[PDB]
Amino acid sequence: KIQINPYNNQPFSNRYWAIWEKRSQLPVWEYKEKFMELLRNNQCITLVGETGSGKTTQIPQWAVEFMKQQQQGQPPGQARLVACTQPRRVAAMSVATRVAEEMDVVLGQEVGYSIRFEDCISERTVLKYCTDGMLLREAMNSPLLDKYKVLILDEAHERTLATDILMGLIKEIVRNRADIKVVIMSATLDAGKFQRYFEDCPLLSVPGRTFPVEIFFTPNAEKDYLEAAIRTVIQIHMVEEVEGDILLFLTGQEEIEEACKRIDREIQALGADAGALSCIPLYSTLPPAAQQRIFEPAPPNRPNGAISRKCVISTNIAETSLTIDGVVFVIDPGFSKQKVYNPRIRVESLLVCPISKASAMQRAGRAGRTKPGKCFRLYTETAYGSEMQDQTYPEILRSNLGSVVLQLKKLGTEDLVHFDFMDPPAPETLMRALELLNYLQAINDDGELTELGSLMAEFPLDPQLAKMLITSTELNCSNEILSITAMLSVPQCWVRPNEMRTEADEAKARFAHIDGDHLTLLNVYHSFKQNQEDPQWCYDNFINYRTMKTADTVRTQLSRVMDKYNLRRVSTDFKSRDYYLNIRKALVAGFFMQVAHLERSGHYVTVKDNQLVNLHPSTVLDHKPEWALYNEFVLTTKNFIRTVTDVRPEWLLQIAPQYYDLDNFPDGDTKRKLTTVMQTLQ
Amino acid sequence: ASVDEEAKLKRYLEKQARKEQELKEKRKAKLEKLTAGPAKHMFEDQDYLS
Amino acid sequence: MKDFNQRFRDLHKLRQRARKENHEQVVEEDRRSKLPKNHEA
Amino acid sequence: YEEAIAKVSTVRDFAQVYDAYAAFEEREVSIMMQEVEQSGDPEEEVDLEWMFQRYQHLMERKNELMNSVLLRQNPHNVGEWLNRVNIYEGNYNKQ
Repeated sequence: KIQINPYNNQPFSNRYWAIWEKRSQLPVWEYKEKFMELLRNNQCITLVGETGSGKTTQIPQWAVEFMKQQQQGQPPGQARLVACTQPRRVAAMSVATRVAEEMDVVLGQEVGYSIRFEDCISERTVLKYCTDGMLLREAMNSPLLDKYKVLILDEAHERTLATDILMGLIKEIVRNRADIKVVIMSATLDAGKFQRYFEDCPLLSVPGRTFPVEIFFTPNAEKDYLEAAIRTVIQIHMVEEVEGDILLFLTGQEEIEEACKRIDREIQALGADAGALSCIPLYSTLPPAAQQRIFEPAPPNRPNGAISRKCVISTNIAETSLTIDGVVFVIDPGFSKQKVYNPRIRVESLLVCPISKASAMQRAGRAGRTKPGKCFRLYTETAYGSEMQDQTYPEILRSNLGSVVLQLKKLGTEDLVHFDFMDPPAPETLMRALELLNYLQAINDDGELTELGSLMAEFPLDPQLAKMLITSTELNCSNEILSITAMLSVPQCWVRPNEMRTEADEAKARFAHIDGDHLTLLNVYHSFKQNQEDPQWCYDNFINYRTMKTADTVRTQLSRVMDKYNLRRVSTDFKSRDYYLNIRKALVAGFFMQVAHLERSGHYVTVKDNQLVNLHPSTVLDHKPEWALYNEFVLTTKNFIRTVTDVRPEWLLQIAPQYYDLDNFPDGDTKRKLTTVMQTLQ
Repeated sequence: ASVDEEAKLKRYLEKQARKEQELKEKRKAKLEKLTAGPAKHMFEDQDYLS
Repeated sequence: MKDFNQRFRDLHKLRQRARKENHEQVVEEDRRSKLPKNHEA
Repeated sequence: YEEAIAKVSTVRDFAQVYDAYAAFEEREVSIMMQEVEQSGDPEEEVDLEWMFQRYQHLMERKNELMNSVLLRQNPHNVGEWLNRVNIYEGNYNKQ
């Protein structure tokens, strides 16, 4: 029966009916009439539903009709939108493409998405997908989110810094703009903390997994998990008669590249009887071609009936948003690396830490997408209940708040110490944040955003970097500095397959500038530009082609940003004595707090906090510079300062006058060196 | 003494048990350590660098 | 005449190349000075 | 500079002398180029290009000179005499 599409006046196309049948069978569908009533009755809703419950695709579409019905019989009023946020760029796209099909309209027209570096809207857009940061990016110009009627903060469980900020402001919005609906969705079953936070808003629970999963435990507690994991993989390969791939969760590349090798050894021992096992590493910095393996199908198996299998060994990248098809065996050792930023010593850590009562589920939930499946945890069930905490900390309780305080100040939060965070940041961290901003001239001593500060918020950057870049425009080096900004705002472009480490390091040496990693990246960026951006040249020189193409994009965006505020892009003459001098000075302008000096003991100690550090062995330095500017204080096996740079102490006193003011300093070696320099300059 | 000799014999046997994978690995560990040869030096002559 | 300008840019590049390669031999030499001849037996 | 490189006895010292020397050669080429870009005198362009020959010559000398310095620290180092032969790969007689 001919229904007309209300959006384009078309008959609904022949494709839609078939899709319609399948989507009617999604679990959320029965709730359709029930949801609308709640939305009509309340301003805030909390919604919960397991993976595969169809929330993300059906709920925003049902929001759209509810907008339309509210326009029916009113005049056609000012164009308002329904927003759906999505924590990751890849998800914001993959939803929209499906949802532009379901509503039988052309993507970007009535149904769109708005992610970084690509806007797919039109003036007929009603339903806008965006990453979380973009809905944070819009508010900073329009605090009441003025274009929006129904918001939808999806995947709330991920608790990302974009999302935690939003929620608080959006509850603030729920005051004031007293017409805007909010529908907070979470995919995890979470203990209704969302329900409290938003004034006891109604909680809607929707079930909906695809298949059931079997959970398993070791009865005793194995003492060497990698030996256990490797041993577990072999055991499964040999005993399980069901076809399927094994997805093993490890901590990182030092292990996922070991585990591949050692598992290859034992399958080479098991010889002709056992089926072929193919071991595929998978971590977030593998180049595109190495990632693409995961789509590869299994062998046709050996003739004797021995099942051949693919074994994907992966960090938490396989837990969320990456959907590995064909998995029917998940091995979960129960660890992940967790950043935790220790605001007392500015040591940002990367230790192996136990997963949470949620994360355990999500790892197991990979099985049960295509057929029933089994999850093997290498820990004991009593271990599960009593050591793993119930959910993993939000991002906000874990990271440096420099980027966030500046965003909140631009949004016109003055009252940060009462800001309504769902899980508030530590007092000690915020005191680093304000202290970070106060040196940087972002905020005056009475805490208002200064003129320089308001410009610093406009850049998609961290506060230190923005101070560098702005200051680079008065040193006549902004074109060179713009690139050293772009490369440091993307995940690091060095590739090092451990099967090829020596050859890859040789490529790194050829790029290496003498004065440290910051000029080494500018050399890397220029070399990529000279070679017409040819993917091959990225490969043989062990540079991720994703990072550079992302990086060059970031640079173009920052140029556009500079132009809108009349920061002239300039260069010093390459012929000039000042060219590599003006680059290093600009760095020092903005990472002036994060500077080390070489004490007589042969170790570095970081300026003022006396924290003992070593050059991170990836540095292309071949010397210990006496004063070292560094971008990231890392805990792994030791404190390591990464991305290390030689600076000259005269720059420190001239360029960054506030912090290196001698009279404040803790009395020690750092002060002794600095004092002599100031007397010399005078 | 019967308790102690039973334990000591067992621990003698358990060390002797699979005395090859450790030895072959420890031989392997030593071999690859020597062949890796030159580690990077990263000298410290800061007054030359000045 | 830009031909000289284009030639100059390659030469400064190449001077920078030798700047690093010289520095590579310095750090190499420093290790060798720390070792002396007992290493070879 | 030429005498120093002929008599310097360490790589550590040589890397200062040659690096300073290449820097010195650069400014002379620079200033003279910037003059020719305003003078236009073809005799000055002749000597400018004559000067570019001499600057380019110093880069080729670098690998020869670096190895010669090493063959003054310990000219028993037969590994570096093989490098000397590889530097003169363009001249069978010098090999």
